[PDB]
Amino acid sequence: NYGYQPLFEDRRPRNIGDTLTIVLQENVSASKSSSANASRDGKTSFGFDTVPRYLQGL
Amino acid sequence: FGNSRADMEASGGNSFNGKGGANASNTFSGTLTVTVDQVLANGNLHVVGEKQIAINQG
Ligand SMILES: CCCCCCCCCCCCCCCC(=O)O[C@H](CCCCCCCCCCC)CC(=O)N[C@H]1[C@@H](OP(=O)(O)O)O[C@H](CO[C@@H]2O[C@H](CO)[C@@H](OP(=O)(O)O)[C@H](OC(=O)C[C@@H](CCCCCCCCCCC)OC(=O)CCCCCCCCCCCCC)[C@H]2NC(=O)C[C@@H](CCCCCCCCCCC)OC(=O)CCCCCCCCCCC)[C@@H](O)[C@@H]1OC(=O)C[C@H](O)CCCCCCCCCCC
Ligand SMILES: O=C(O)[C@H]1C[C@@H](O)[C@@H](O)[C@@H]([C@H](O)CO)O1
Repeated sequence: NYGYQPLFEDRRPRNIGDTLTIVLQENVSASKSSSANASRDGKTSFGFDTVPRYLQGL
Repeated sequence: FGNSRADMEASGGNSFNGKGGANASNTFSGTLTVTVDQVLANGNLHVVGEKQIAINQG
């Protein structure tokens, strides 16, 4: 090979045949949450158990 | 009031309770290298990137 080569550079790959080292160190994490609620409660009462003579009509 | 004509007794109740709620959370803790798609008029860059990983069986 007659190609020029720098002395002080970091010897990065530059041509087709050059080799490079890859450190994967891949780490991905995704999360998703959702919630919903709805509560309704009702309860009504009414009773005499004793009615006046004048109110017995109703 | 000689008889129970005036004797009176009555009770009544009405209770109502309603509730509602909702939640929504999401998280993402990755790192992805993207490539510029185009340069906008103001200098903003449109970036698009994709990464495919085949650990095993998918
Ligand atoms: C937002 C506000 C808007 C305004 C709303 C207006 C009022 C909106 C309307 C509210 C009133 C409900 C109407 C109920 C009667 C009715 O029409 O709808 C019925 C179906 C229900 C539909 C209702 C959906 C509304 C939908 C909701 C709408 C809400 C908006 C059909 C029906 O008719 N069913 C019917 C049938 O059943 P059957 O199907 O099986 O056959 O026959 C059987 C057997 O009949 C009985 O026989 C007895 C002997 O056996 C006999 O006694 P005896 O003496 O003879 O012995 C006895 O005679 C008697 O009472 C003898 C005598 C009693 C006097 C004692 C003193 C009481 C004073 C008491 C004083 C009251 C004080 C308020 O009378 C009366 O003078 C009654 C008083 C009149 C007051 C007038 C108000 C002046 C304003 C005074 C104002 C005061 C100012 C401070 C006989 N009674 C009857 O005939 C029935 C009727 C005869 C009518 C002739 C009298 C002149 C009416 C003249 C005009 C009336 C027009 C309305 O009386 C009533 O109650 C009428 C009540 C009217 C109150 C309106 C208030 C307006 C405020 C004004 C406000 C604007 C009944 O049991 C059964 O009726 C019953 O069960 C009813 C039960 O009792 C009573 C439960 C009441 C609980 C509250 C409701 C709770 C319900 C809640 C859930 C929905
Ligand atoms: O003075 C009246 O009017 C009464 C007194 C009570 O006894 C009452 O209940 C009624 C009865 O129904 C008569 O049979 O008479």
